[PDB]
Amino acid sequence: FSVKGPELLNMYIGESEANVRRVFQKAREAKPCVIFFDQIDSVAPKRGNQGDSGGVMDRIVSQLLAELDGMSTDADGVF
Amino acid sequence: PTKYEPIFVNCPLRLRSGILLYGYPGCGKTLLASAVAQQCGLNFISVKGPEILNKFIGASEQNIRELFERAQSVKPCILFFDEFDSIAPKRGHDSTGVTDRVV
Ligand SMILES: Nc1ncnc2c1ncn2[C@@H]1O[C@H](COP(=O)(O)OP(=O)(O)O)[C@@H](O)[C@H]1O
Repeated sequence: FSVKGPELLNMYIGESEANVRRVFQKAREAKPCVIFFDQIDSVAPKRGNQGDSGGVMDRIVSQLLAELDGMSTDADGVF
Repeated sequence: PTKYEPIFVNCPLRLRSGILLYGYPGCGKTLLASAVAQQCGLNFISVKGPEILNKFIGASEQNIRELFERAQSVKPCILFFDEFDSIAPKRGHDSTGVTDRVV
């Protein structure tokens, strides 16, 4: 169950964090799951402070890296 | 100053409050800050210097005020600056870059 939709970054509401959280909750559902990242535009930060004001996307990337691997559990299975 | 509360009520002079720490690169600095936060007598929030140095003129300075406006709104806080070298202006006066604005 790959992402397949990272380009759908956000609405005008700052729901992107909730969206990515739901993505990883769907990940935790069907625990043996591997998430493929298209790695296009939701991976924006080249320098972390110069691309597109570091706005919505900077929060998205911060959340993504924060939750990417919290050493949760082996049984989690999220690759 | 907090534990010995009654005496410090009599203090007629502003309490020493700021401390700075050099160190050979990364010899335990954020972890120390984290622990001194977790003593929990004070709340903690922190900024990492390269995060806020936007190219945009306004945000570059507005992001500093973003911290204080929240800190003053809650409680005594640490307001730790990591990577503070990157904010510091290297005593620059001629170029008058955005760094001068921020400092
Ligand atoms: N005395 C120590 N005890 C435990 N960990 C330490 C100690 N000294 C350094 N470290 C480790 O080094 C890092 C200290 O944080 P920091 O100095 O901010 O690293 P950096 O500057 O590279 O971000 C952490 O990864 C911490 O685990």
